[PDB]
Amino acid sequence: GVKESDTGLAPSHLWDIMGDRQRLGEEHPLQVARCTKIIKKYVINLKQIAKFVVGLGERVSPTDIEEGMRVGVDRSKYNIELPLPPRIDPSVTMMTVE
Amino acid sequence: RHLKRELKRAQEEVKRIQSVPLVIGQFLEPIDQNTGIVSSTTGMSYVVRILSTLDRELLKPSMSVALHRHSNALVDILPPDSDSSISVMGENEKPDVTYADVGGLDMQKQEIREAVELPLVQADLYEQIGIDPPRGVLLYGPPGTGKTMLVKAVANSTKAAFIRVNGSEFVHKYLGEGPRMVRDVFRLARENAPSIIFIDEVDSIATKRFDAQTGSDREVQRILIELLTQMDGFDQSTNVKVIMATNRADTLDPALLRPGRLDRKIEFPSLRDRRERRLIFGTIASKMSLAPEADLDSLIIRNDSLSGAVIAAIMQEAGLRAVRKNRYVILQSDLEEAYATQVKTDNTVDKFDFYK
Amino acid sequence: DKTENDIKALQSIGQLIGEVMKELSEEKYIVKASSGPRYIVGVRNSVDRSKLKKGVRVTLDITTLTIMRILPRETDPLVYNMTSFEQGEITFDGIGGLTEQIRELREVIELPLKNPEIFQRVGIKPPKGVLLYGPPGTGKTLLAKAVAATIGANFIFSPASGIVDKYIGESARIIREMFAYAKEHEPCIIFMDEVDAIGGRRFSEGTSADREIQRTLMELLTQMDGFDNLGQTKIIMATNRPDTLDPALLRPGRLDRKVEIP
Amino acid sequence: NVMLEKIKDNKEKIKNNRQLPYLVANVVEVMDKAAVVKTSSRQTVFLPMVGLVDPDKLKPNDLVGVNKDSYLILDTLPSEF
Amino acid sequence: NDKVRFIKDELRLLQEPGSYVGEVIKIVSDKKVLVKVQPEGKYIVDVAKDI
Amino acid sequence: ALMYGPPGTGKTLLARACAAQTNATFLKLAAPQLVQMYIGEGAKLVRDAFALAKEKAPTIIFIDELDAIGTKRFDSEKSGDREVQRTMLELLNQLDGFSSDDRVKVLAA
Ligand SMILES: Nc1ncnc2c1ncn2[C@@H]1O[C@H](COP(=O)(O)OP(=O)(O)OP(=O)(O)O)[C@@H](O)[C@H]1O
Ligand SMILES: Nc1ncnc2c1ncn2[C@@H]1O[C@H](COP(=O)(O)OP(=O)(O)OP(=O)(O)O)[C@@H](O)[C@H]1O
Ligand SMILES: [Mg+2]
Ligand SMILES: [Mg+2]
Repeated sequence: GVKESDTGLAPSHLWDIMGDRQRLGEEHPLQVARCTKIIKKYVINLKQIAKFVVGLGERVSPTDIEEGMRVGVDRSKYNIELPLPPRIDPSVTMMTVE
Repeated sequence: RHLKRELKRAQEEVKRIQSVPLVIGQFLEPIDQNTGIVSSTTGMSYVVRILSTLDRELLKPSMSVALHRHSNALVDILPPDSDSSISVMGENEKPDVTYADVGGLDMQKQEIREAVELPLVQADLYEQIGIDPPRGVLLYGPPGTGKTMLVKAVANSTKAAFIRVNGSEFVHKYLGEGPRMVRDVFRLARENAPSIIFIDEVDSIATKRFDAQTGSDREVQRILIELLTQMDGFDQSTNVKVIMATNRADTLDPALLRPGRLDRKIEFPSLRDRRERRLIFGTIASKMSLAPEADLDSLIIRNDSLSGAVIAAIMQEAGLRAVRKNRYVILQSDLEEAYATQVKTDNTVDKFDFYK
Repeated sequence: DKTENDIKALQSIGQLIGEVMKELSEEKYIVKASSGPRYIVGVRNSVDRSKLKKGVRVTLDITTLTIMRILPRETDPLVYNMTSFEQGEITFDGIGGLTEQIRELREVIELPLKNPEIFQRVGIKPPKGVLLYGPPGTGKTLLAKAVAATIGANFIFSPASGIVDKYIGESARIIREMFAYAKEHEPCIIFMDEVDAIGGRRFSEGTSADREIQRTLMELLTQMDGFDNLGQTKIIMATNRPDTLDPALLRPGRLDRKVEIP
Repeated sequence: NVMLEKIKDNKEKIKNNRQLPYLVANVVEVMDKAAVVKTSSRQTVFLPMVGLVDPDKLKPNDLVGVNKDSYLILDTLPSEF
Repeated sequence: NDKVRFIKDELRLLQEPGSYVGEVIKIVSDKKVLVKVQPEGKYIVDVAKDI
Repeated sequence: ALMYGPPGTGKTLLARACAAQTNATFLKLAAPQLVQMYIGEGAKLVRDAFALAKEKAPTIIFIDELDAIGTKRFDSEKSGDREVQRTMLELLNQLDGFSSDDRVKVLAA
């Protein structure tokens, strides 16, 4: 075929059936946001600049949600799903980890 | 014959799509008589069908237009005078200054009357003789010589539409709105021609240097390209081009001062000779109540440099000080005191007089 | 009464605010919405077509975008924090030792408010614009503080550096409001402290940060005196040192009195 | 006995509307009973305020929640920085 | 007749899906084109079969 | 109060003792973090820091190395920066009396 190919076209057949199960599941998309204030409830800010007060996901304890932390929220009614590792600057200083 | 009646009745039905609400676009340019290009005020361009039986003569010159919200179809047209953020003043906001309040600078008065006034009243003279008409007018000079005050006078006399914009109305906060201000302002002039556009200070928009990385700069570049484009489109109208002032001359973009755009450069001096100084003192002092003992001739010799705005301040100060003494007139004691303050001009020989 | 008030409250719904950009016809006006898009909207039969003209601010149903009612003019939240300030009173003899500068400041601020008939006699146009400058710590803010609790006119208090915003030209909109607010409530005073932040020198070779400042400074010049003259609005500047102020602002006439406090 | 049943019945309908999540705003002005809020989606709505959330608490610029489905002042939010 | 067949059927054509203006940045040999709608980003999208 | 002297005499140490002993609110701030490259985002941070200090009152704001908000002595016509300048002058208006400077003490080192 050699159109929309980027692999050895042998492990991508099996990968093709695996991606159908991930497309049906909503592990993604998760819109990436960041916390601004924990309210003993959270004050989330989206990147498209519009702020929301959200609840809590059934995936995670509230112990793991911290100040300023990057968090993924639902595509629809915004709810905190998964904590993420911080820092968006890493793209010059990540290049020098030897 | 029966089909001529039904074409009328069946044409009332497409006319009933025009309804509240509508979203406003601006007809950019044609590409067919059944399709054109619009640019919504949302920031999006669209290529949409035109509605049958609409004026194809009036769409082409950039005009505001109506869209139907839920498809962006071009269901009808709006007037050319409408949807203008900034409208023609003059109803009663026209300033009170006139050529009589203005004093000296007689050379400048003559130039600008020849640059702005004579083309409107008599276009024919310029063609006959075979000179190119001075088009755009530029005013530079060091701050406070009466650049704006000479333009106030001109707003009264002309009896032609007048559109007055600060240079900061063009910087918007949302998007593409800078380009949208320029496009409106030039159309509005052409519509109620002949017309004068005045940008009080154009300096920040006409800057010489751009980083072209920060968003802020990338948005000014668009405003400045549009101004240059429509400055050449202005040609072959009754309109006299934009007249604009800046107290800075080193920072100007030289892309404005190429020929065919801004042509005539006016100068306003800071230096005042002895004759031209007495002329300014004469007009301010004729309004005010003075003793006949006081005399302007005593003043003019002392300073060898002074400008029309420093003189304005001196008269205020002599007339403010007259209130402390409680004197109807400005006595020559007040006039002298007020002269020595708001002059200075000593930084260079202040204590370094041994250079002579 | 309060828990039944929530049930009835949920039947109401917000209304997108706009302003009348220009009367097209008596049936349909053009309104610009605060969200952004310009619309052509209908009218209610209750609303007086004679109060709907260019400039007035209206509200819209979000269902139909049809004019629901007239609204008075609304003061931005920035300009409300600037009037909020000033608490308590400081005596006007509690400033002492500078009794001469207090009187030269009243020649500009107190006098033309009460008796514009005296300045009409001589024939001179009243002075506006006062520049306070002196060594740091001499009391240039104390003088302005005392006189703004005393006089009784509406008083906008503005840290010069507190009106800069990140977004493009948002700093332009603020300065226009302050003069629009003041022109409305008049007689009023606008006082700006430490005006080196935005009265900086010319530059035009520096970064983009310098180029944004140049745009608010260019505007502040044409707001004091352009075509339209201020009314009973008086403007007081305070600075640590006048040397680093742009020459177009310092200029006699634009800020008439230049009071030195020793 | 009837006053205790009124406050439990109306509270089941307040708790359904108070459901998370909900947009954030601040109050550009209280007309003073009206609140014009400027939402954090950068538009402006006028509304006759919810009489449960007092006009006393509200001073310009303070944060309030707003029900995203239909713009009502749902609650008052703690000030934060 | 060309008129009246057009007027009646015109209402169904005016419920348009809209259109956009991009510009060809570069093509690739999958028959796809990279075009930029100006306010937004860029899109890789295929040509209709006919052109 | 201001602390000035040779490096290594323990100006930072002394402030650290004060933080643990007084059981007042201790807001650590570093003067170069305050400076920000966005246009006027560094000014917004000064006002937010003193506003937070009103709630938690009484407070101590300890600023380190005030050399990042440097000195105002420039006025050139070619460049001049004038960024560090703006956020320094915002800091002076919070040290003034309009803002309560009686609930908030400042340790400068
Ligand atoms: N020839 C003159 N006759 C009478 N008055 C004058 C003359 N020149 C200047 N003035 C006085 O000086 C004032 C200042 O003038 P103006 O504000 O127009 O200066 P400008 O050139 O616009 O300065 P800027 O650089 O600030 O724009 C005028 O309002 C007027 O009262
Ligand atoms: N002339 C004065 N008489 C009495 N007290 C004074 C005088 N000048 C200054 N003070 C004292 O100084 C304090 C603050 O001075 P102030 O803030 O007015 O100085 P400043 O010139 O405004 O400083 P900056 O240059 O930083 O703006 C006042 O609260 C008062 O106690
Ligand atoms: Mg001018
Ligand atoms: Mg240290």
